[PDB]
Amino acid sequence: MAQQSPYSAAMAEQRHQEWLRFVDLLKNAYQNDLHLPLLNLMLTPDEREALGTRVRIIEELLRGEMSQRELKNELGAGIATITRGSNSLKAAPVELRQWLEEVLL
Amino acid sequence: MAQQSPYSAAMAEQRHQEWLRFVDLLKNAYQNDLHLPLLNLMLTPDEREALGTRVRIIEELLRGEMSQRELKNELGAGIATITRGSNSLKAAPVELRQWLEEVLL
Ligand SMILES: N[C@@H](Cc1c[nH]c2ccccc12)C(=O)O
Ligand SMILES: N[C@@H](Cc1c[nH]c2ccccc12)C(=O)O
Repeated sequence: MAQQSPYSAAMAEQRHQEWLRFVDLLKNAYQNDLHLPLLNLMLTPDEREALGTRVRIIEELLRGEMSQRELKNELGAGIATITRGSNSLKAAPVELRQWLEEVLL
Repeated sequence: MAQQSPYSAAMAEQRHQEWLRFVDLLKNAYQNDLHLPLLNLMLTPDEREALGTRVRIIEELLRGEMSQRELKNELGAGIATITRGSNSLKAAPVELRQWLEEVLL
């Protein structure tokens, strides 16, 4: 039920091997301190700049998404911590509660 | 005499640091076996295929340029080796040369 032509299946295998040979070539380049000249040969100046900005875009997305979780958690905890104090205050004995009211001036 | 605006000089430094941060990020990704997913995040499918084909293009250029040097060298050596044999044959003594002609039947 695969339903794929031998031509398309051979091209997909070709692109897969060509991609795997590049990442392996780049890996050995880092191990030989040749990554910088290889990237200058493999990439255009506009593609190198695009990659540099995309890292910053990922950084701003992660920082933006994490900062929205922190305000979501701090606002929720600020409400959850009030309810914990309310329940604990209801459970306190009268001798403590009435003494707190006398220090409630 | 540099004659460059502070705006352009700051942007060139920004692109340089962004590019250096990417290659450093990719280096640590190879050391952490995270290169394959990082490249899938940083590159589009069309850009990954372009890089895979460019490696093959470099391979065919190097193989093509080297094969042209080998035929250039083999044709030149084939001429240089005939002249060496001609000179060495002129320098040979008569007793050898005349004996070679008697085995020249
Ligand atoms: N004894 C309280 C302590 C506490 C938690 N959150 C609070 C907020 C206000 C006052 C007290 C608390 C408790 O177990 O939950
Ligand atoms: N004695 C010859 C050997 C040699 C080199 N090339 C040759 C070609 C043909 C015959 C002999 C040779 C030399 O020193 O050069």
